[PDB]
Amino acid sequence: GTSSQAEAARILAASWPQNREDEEKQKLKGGPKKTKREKKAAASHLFPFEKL
Amino acid sequence: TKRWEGGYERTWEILKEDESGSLKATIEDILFKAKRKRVFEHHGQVRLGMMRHLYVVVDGSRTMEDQDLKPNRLTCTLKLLEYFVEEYFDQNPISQIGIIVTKSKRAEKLTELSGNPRKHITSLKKAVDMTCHGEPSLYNSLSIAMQTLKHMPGHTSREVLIIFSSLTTCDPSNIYDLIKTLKAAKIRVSVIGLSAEVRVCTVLARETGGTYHVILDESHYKELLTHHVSPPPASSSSECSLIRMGFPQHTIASLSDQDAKPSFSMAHLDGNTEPGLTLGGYFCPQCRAKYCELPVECKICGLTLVSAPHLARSYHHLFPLDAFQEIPLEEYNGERFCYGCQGELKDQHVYVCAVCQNVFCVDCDVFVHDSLHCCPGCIH
Amino acid sequence: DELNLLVIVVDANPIWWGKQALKESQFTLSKCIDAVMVLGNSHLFMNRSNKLAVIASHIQESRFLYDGKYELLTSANEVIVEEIKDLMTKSDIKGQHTETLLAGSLAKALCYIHRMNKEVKDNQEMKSRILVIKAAEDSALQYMNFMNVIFAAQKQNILIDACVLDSDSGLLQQACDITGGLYLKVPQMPSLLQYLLWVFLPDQDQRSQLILPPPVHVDYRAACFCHRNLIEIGYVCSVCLSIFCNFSPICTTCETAF
Amino acid sequence: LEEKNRMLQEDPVLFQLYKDLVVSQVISAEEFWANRLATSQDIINSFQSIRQEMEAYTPKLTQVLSSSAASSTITALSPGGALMQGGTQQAINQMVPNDIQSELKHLYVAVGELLRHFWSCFPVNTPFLEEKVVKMKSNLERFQVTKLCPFQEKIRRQYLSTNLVSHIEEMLQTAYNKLHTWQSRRLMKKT
Amino acid sequence: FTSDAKDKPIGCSVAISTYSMLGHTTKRSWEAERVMEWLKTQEWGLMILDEVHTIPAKMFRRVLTIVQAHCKLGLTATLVREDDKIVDLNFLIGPKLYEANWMELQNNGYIAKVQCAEVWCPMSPEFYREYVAIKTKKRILLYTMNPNKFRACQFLIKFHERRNDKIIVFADNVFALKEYAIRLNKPYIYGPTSQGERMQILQNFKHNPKINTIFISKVGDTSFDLPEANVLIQISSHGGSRRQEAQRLGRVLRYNAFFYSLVSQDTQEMAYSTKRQRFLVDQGYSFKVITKLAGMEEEDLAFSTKEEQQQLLQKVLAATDL
Amino acid sequence: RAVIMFGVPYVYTQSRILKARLEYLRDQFQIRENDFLTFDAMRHAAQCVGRAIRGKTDYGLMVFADKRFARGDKRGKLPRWIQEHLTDANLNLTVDEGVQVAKYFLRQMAQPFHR
Ligand SMILES: [Zn+2]
Ligand SMILES: [Zn+2]
Ligand SMILES: [Zn+2]
Ligand SMILES: [Zn+2]
Ligand SMILES: [Zn+2]
Repeated sequence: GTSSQAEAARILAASWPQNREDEEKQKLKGGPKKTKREKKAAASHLFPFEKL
Repeated sequence: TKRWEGGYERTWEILKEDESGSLKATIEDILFKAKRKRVFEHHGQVRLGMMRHLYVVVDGSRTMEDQDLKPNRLTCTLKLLEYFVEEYFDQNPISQIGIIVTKSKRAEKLTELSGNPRKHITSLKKAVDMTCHGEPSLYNSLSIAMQTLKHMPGHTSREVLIIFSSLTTCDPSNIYDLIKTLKAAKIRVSVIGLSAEVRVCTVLARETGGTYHVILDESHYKELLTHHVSPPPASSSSECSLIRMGFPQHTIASLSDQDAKPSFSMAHLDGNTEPGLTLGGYFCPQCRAKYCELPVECKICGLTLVSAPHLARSYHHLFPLDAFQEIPLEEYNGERFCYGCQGELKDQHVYVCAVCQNVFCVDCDVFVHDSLHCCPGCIH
Repeated sequence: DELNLLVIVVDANPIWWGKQALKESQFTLSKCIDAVMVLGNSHLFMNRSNKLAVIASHIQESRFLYDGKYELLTSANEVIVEEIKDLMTKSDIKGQHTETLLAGSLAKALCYIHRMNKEVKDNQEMKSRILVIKAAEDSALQYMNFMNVIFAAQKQNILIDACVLDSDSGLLQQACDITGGLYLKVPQMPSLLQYLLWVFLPDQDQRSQLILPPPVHVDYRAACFCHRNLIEIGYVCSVCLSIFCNFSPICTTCETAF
Repeated sequence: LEEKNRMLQEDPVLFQLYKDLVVSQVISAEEFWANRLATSQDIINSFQSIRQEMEAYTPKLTQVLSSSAASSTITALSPGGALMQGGTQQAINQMVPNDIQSELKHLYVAVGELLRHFWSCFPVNTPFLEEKVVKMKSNLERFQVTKLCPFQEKIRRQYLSTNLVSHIEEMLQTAYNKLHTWQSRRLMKKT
Repeated sequence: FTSDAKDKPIGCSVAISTYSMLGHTTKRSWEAERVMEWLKTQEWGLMILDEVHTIPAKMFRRVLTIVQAHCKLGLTATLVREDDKIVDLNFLIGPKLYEANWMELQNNGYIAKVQCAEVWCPMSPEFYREYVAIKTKKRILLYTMNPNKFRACQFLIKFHERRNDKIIVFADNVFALKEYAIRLNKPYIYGPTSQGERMQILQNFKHNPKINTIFISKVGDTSFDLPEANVLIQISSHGGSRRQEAQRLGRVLRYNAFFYSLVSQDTQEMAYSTKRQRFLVDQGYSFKVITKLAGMEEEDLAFSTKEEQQQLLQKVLAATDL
Repeated sequence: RAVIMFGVPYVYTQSRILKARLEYLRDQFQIRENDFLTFDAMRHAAQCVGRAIRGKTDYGLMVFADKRFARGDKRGKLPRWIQEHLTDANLNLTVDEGVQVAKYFLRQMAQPFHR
């Protein structure tokens, strides 16, 4: 059901590599990017499905 | 015999040593060999040009619904046509583009022949969501193009581009008579098909002096359009071709001055949307009409309004910069500071201009021959 | 990793500055040079990696001008003062030429910027801009060279800012508009330094943050080939795109080309 | 008659233009559908004077700027100042309400059509066009008196800060000056 | 000479055949026997071997001893092999003559610059308990049929179909590939199907906009005529077969293209993927690790709820090959 | 550009003329009746389909609209210059895949070539 969908999503999308990555992001830069060069390099090195 | 069945090449034999440490100097020459990899020409092809009145004919039959090019032929065709219009107006200052759409055995003049780039792009974007019905009629589109381009001056190069998707055309009359009429009228017709080669298109292109091509994929489509972008070569001196055109100054209006008169743009008045009531814009030198875009021919007095920098951007082709004489540093008896960048001359070769006899390093010589296109010493 | 290069072109035409001195006005060439030096010192103080270049234009040629205060600034100011003294004192009027060689100074500035760009390490981007202070009248004879310089600057993405003192120059307006620079006319000459520090001091990235005066009415009058005079309506050849003031049966340029 | 009426019915803007030109006696209906179908050695003296002045040159620190000059420059560069005029027709979208705006657009279209006809007649290379240009000038004057003068009175009564009339006058004044210059040149050829 | 048409190999200039036919230890066909007798009675010039990496075999080695030739030229793309038998190839044929540099080869633009990705998926709770419970070779299906890996594969398939890229999905353990492919209702190659069906499927895969994704089960692990593709997704391949992964990567190059490898965390597949990519990192490729898929929950995917996930346990343990 | 064969063209067995020749070939030249009929049919088909290629620059498409052509005993009766161009990939393909193959062939053959 609707509750089962939410439970499965919570179990899957955040099982191992989110319980620390999300916490680090909450304790991260937060503000704007360092330079525009970093953003361009990140966009170049990111996959097409990660830029949408 | 074969070239590779002889002796094996030893490319490492080039380097040599005489003082047990001279190899560095050799690689220095390699560094000097690294530069000057260009022909000192950003284009290197046609050094002149000629005005073009190009017509783009777009098929609107059911064959445009084919999904050979994602999502369909019509969408990719219109996207590449927008790109082609932008590039064509970028590389041609005083050219004109008209758009005709063939559909249901009829031809409709989607956009009149003009030099405005924004109008054509908007028309194409509106036509993206058109309905594809019927079959194309090359005869009607060619007749309309010939009728419009018949009265154009002889010095202008009259060109018609046909994007023929469907493999069949309905001709109300014989088309070879029309082809002979076009040949007598000196009209260049080029066709870029999408499915396969058609005999009539090949005959038309061969007889009218144009080029006929068939699309392999979207990349080949873009390559063909880019090839069509380049203007045709022109004679050294053909006729008395001159055209009266103005140069509107971009005068903006400020409330600090008492000469701030708001005015509606003449071009914006013709649109369905509310015309822009801006502070100011481009004023016609003849009738003081207000316009927001350039180059746009004036609707009132018929004068053409052209931006001077666009015309001046191609002047370096008329007066190419002569190559500087490469002189070794030891053989030159003079100052060892570059005339352009004031840097110390340490390279093995120093370039000296033939007119002002000034010394330029490798970097300054490359910069002058590639971008500046004018010798700084000769300017003074 | 942010490097800013500022090249200041100083219109050092002797005739205009001599007339200004004879006017006995509150503004002289000495004050202009002092304001330029203060602006350069401020630019160097903005960041360590900032690079400064000063070029003075004259009727003859273009001269590369570059206790209790900064050591590098003390050395920098002395060199500029020595160069400007050497240029003006040894400047002898030999000929009837009066127009400023503004195009040549801009070409030298572009060459210097190109030289400096290569010496920069690949990890850093050298954002370069050119500031021009105009004192004498504009020269219509160097229209083609000036346009070529503008196009070369635009190709390498170099901002050109004009600081007109007395008479507006259409060439400077076109350079500012094409390259995206700032064009400003000084209302009060003695307040030049405040205008320079308030408008032209920030870099392009900082100009987005700040609010700046809107661009002035830029003109685009073309220069005739056989007159070298600005015109509004003229005849343009359809082959070589040359511009003529009056109709001719045959194009001179196309006849020249064979 | 029936054919002509339907054309105006399909385009109410043209019908309003037709009324403003034919009913108001500005133009006849016959002409309406016709178009539809340096110095002396003082320079050397100044050069020598500036050379002497700059021979003994010393940098200054206090003399470069003053507090009053900086304050005045900031006031000029402050928003609402001379260089930083922030109004620039601040509420022109809401000022001169759309009722005036529609009339202004109609006047612009009429002036554009009349001037397009005039400049199409220009240049006058045949004696037939000589009378056509005179008739066009008369029509322009009649339209101006009929529309702009009441428009000027309406603007003065409402005290609009925008000089909408001035731009239209500039085009008409330029056309009148061009016609007068061409007539003078024609007179010169006959002398 | 492959016992299909027998186009009179007797008296020929150029002969083409395959392994496992010249080294038969059993009774041979009458015509094939005469062809072999004729072939073993004359010298050969430039005997060319394809896929030389699998030369050091029990029966493939004697092939070079069953024919007489002057020059033996071997060609391959993946010289890496287990059992350290590549050293034997030094004297079986000859020395390694040329080794192309793949990085500079793709820098010239003649080889597609494939953006390698190693994106792993966490083990679902309904599966990790069974994975740690069993050890006697029955755990392969458990991490092979991971629901999270299934969702990742489905998302990648849908994305690259929306962007119109040809997709080849390699998947060993064809028992899992059955339910992996029929769930999405897409063509697949079991391998023991037929000759015509595979050929026609591969032929219509390229020039058909409607279908642009195929599944291969260890069949494409050799030099075939597979058409050009931009996306390759490998799931549950062999253990440490660097040759297999290099061959699969070779089917893509010809960022123009990019290929993904899906593995299950905290399983032997992680170690297998780590130990099988060393040949490619020696060749110069880098495997970016992707831990989150953007827009995974944006759309609906299979195994959304836990009910079907726990139902999958019964059908994946239903093997019971005892 | 395209030559279509709708079924294997078999001569009519009536008139008692073909059967007399079949009997004579059977009892004199030991020619199989089925083999001779297939030979005649494929000979006529190849004769009427091979006229679309006249000259090196000329190109054309040839399609057979019958599953019986896929059988080996009838493919073997085609001339050798057509066998090698008839790959085993397209021997029983449906209409849509045949259309796709024709489109691809024409698109790739519309490009210019050399001498
Ligand atoms: Zn005008
Ligand atoms: Zn230099
Ligand atoms: Zn020179
Ligand atoms: Zn002139
Ligand atoms: Zn010319």
